[PDB]
Amino acid sequence: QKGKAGAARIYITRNQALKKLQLTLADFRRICILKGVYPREPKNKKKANKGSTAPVTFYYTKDIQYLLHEPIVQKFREYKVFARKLSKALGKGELETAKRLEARKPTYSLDHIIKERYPTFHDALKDIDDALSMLFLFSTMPVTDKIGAATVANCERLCAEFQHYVIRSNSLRKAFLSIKGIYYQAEIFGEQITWIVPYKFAQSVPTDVDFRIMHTFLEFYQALMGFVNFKLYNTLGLRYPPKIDVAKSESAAGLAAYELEESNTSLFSNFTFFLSREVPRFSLEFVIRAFGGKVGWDPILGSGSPFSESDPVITHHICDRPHISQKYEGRIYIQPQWVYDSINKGILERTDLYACGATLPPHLSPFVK
Amino acid sequence: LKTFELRKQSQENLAEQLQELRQELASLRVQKIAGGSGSKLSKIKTTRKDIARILTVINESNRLAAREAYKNKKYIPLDLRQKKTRAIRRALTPYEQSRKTLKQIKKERYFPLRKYALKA
Amino acid sequence: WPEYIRLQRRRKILNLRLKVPPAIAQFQKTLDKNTATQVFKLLNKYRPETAAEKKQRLVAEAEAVANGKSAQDVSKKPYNVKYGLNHVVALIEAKKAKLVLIASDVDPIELVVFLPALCKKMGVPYAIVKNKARLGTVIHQKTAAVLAVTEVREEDKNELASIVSAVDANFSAKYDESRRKWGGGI
Amino acid sequence: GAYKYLEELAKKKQSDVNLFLSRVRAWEYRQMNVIHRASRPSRPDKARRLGYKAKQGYVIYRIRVRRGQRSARCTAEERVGRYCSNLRVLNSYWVNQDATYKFFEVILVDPSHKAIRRDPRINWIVNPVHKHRESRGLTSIGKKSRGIGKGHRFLRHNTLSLRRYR
Amino acid sequence: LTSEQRAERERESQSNYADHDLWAPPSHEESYNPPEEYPKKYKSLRVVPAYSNLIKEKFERCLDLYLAPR
RNA sequence: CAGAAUGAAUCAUCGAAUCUUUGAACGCACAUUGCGCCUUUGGGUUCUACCAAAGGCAUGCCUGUUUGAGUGUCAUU
RNA sequence: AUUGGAUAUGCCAUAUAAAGCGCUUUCGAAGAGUCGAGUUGCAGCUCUAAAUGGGUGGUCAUCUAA
RNA sequence: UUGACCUCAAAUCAGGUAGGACUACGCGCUGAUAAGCGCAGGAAAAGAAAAUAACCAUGAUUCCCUCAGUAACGUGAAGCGGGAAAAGCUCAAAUUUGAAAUCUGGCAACAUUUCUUUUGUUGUCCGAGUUGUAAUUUCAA
Repeated sequence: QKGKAGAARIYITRNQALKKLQLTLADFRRICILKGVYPREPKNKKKANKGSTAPVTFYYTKDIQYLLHEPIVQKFREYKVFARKLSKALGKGELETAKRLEARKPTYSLDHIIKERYPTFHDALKDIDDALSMLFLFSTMPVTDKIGAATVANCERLCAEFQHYVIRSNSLRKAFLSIKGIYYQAEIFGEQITWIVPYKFAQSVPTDVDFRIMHTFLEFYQALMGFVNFKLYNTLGLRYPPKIDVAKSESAAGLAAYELEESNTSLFSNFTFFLSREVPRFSLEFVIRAFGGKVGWDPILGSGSPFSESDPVITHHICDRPHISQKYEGRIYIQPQWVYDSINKGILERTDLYACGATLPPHLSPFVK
Repeated sequence: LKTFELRKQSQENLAEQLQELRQELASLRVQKIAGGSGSKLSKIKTTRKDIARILTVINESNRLAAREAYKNKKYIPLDLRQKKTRAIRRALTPYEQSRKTLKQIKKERYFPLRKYALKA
Repeated sequence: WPEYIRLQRRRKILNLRLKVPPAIAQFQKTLDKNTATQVFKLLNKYRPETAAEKKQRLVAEAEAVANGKSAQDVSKKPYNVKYGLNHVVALIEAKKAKLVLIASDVDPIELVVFLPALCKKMGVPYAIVKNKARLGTVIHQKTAAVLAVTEVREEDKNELASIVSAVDANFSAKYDESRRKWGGGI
Repeated sequence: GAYKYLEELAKKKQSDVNLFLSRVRAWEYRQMNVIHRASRPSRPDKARRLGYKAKQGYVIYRIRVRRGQRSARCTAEERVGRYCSNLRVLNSYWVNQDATYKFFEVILVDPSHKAIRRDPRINWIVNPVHKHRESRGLTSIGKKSRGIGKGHRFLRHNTLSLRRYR
Repeated sequence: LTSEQRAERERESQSNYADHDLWAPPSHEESYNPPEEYPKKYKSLRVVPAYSNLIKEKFERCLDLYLAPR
């Protein structure tokens, strides 16, 4: 008698995984982003689906039963109880118990779910690209209903800490200014990691990406950004998390706000470059700090600039605007295409090639070979 | 084997000491159907008793490590409870036995049975 | 149908098809929607303090005493609505209550069946409102049976003299013959 | 309180109010089980007077009995006490009847509940001598049945007493 | 703990961001002025618009790891 | 009797443990002999197979927790 | 070695409290299909109370059930 | 759409609980006391008067002697008196209303033990409870 073992034993359906775990669709999709499980296709799906021929998603039983002992599943159901205690409080007009329970809103911990799925920190370094990219993704858009306004500050703090620690360790090696934005390819603790960052533009809601699924996926990426910061700052001797200057944050100093206090990397180190209010100086200062160069900026570009527009210490006062009426002597106005090529070629690129009012060359991919 | 110096080594060291003590006994019953000396039937006796010492030892290194595990706990399993008598486990405790109202607390701090005497 | 639902619609209808005595007949004619939204608006100032935040003011009262300060000498007599069946029967017999509120769904109906007769005799203006649980929400309870205002402060006395006049004029002034005839048998 | 009014009302058992609730509740009590748990006592005054405090551990049951030869109230104490093997019986009173069934309720107390056991007004029933009181005729109506009272109304000779010196 | 202590011992908490250590395709040479093919060619970085498909692309890649098989 | 000898003792006491299958007998049926289900672990170079081990699966009732159902009672500008 | 009620003594306690008895220009709540009568083998069935009332005994004495 | 509340369910949910054996002695059930049925403890039943008495009054219950083979109708008491032992009381019914003052449970600390096996205290969060949990009172008042 078939229908007891073979493929149909280890392989089981999506609906059956709802029956054997006692969850719903929105409950099942909620947890398998934090915990890594993806559908697995049999080599023969008719035998595995107990003779039927419908198109049906399939799962190992060794992971769907490994899901049973997870105490985070208890936190979700004990989040169901809370809102049916808060609505009991809010629905009976008692405002004060409605305030007293939201502070003790039950929150699970993301410690033991990052323990088992990423064993090695180097393996965690290998899978830190998409999480950091997502950390750099939602950190510049407006506040969304399903997205967390407080988590937006976490997205701002985690990416800056990733920017400050990499700049302190000079981990960034390759950088390309592609059509999408500035793709930064770094290498920390041996693992070479590439992260793509877009330009700060007037974005709009796409009305098609599930922000509910995004808020869950961002929460899975919020732990890895901090845990790596807990590891990288300990590796570099800095504070995890580093002390952040709110006054410099209110003045938009970037990595200068998050003070990294201790608890060819010199391609442009001998070049104190300044900037006007014509380009994305946030990544420009990150590229300069990763390459050892002193980064200046205009007051409109942001406060905390070590070098001003009138400062004669500007080695290469790069201006994205081709018309630089205040181009100082010794601060020749160049374009970011030369600096991007300088980050690509690893040497001091020709500022006369990609100058302000000069032809920018074709920027190839730094990761390409 | 002297049971006081069995407890001076960890649990796993009692572990590999367990089977070859059996493999001696497992081999020693083969000689009974083979036929041998009479002093090994004394060795039959003292290998079972030596089997029956380490098993006493290892079991008391599990339960005594469980008791240190279940300190301070409101609930402990059944096998570590009292086994006195069913009528003793399910009867009142002297706390609840000696619980009084507030009325019989007042009536025995202003009016207790004092000690007195007479004179014959 | 399940084993219990076919009872749950039938005891709904046997209260209708039978002869309701005039004592019980008044327990279905009930204060309306409108005038039962201002009574609970006046009461929602005089709720009893929630047991969690009575303690909150008690730790703030007992911390200054542990230093030497006090507030018992300047503590004015408190206010709230008065609830509980046995405390409100004695608040009517002593002519202390001024507005008695009777739930319309007390399960053993004998618990409140003497109250519209006691309120008629002692001269305490009364009304029968819906949903015992609605009273329960007022006083932080699951199911209340009755409430009573016995003393509002000088702030709402002028409001209370008006809202009672809505209670007599709609419940007591009306409903005067349906309480004097049998009900049910529909 | 309300229990004064609810005692004198519960005596006028045949009057129009006490008869209307009799017909109504006998209907609901009859479609329910022969023994089914209450959630509140139907007579919350008689229950309060016979011993029932409204705390955890006090369980109200109610049971119909066929009319028409042990006293019916006594069997309502026994049949509920055989349906609940843990609960200790306190009392059992009359709540309703009709031409074919008498309805009673019973007050039952959990002896294992650590709220009865911590309370010195009901702690006499945790003791093991009170095991199945309704069996031994040791309760409110099992005492009245067997003529245990005070009054001329309600082997000690059949053995010869042969002393040592006689 | 008194009434002020009811307040200030709630305030050192709720700061939980990794306070202990748990560990004890590429670009196709596409840019503003890519001359390999003639997407589009952008003369100036300020003239380059915003590629709005990145939100739908990154979400699709995120949803592929959890819903699409592998 | 042999037996080892030199903490012996079919010793005494006894507070920690062991207690086979049954039996109120309790995962199901029986008188043997079986039939199963759930979770965990291990095994033999596969948890696509197989086996084993370990922990659970009687009923009634009580207290509490979670999930619900009710053309059962109502409120929601 | 476990355990008893004590004696003395040390530290705690929280007492803004609780209790005995005078004194009352004041009040004083008391258990129901039970009691009770009729009637079949203390039970069954029919009926069904009251507040100086109700019970049992010689107008009195004595008690306070459900 | 939503939210309370009532009722009813479901859970290998959390913690508990009931059977069965002995039955000399105890208490009930029917019963030709015998047999059968049920139910407990080291004792149990009984118990602080809806009791006697007709006195100059006695004073919960139990048991022995006596009353006594007596009254009353072959059956067969009881009051009084004499002993042993003596311990009394707890609720319902009155509003804590100037404040549900009450309690189970979950978690965490502190102890503590016939005992790492026992038994609690304190803090905290639900929950029970105004259809009434504590204080007060039981007619002797």
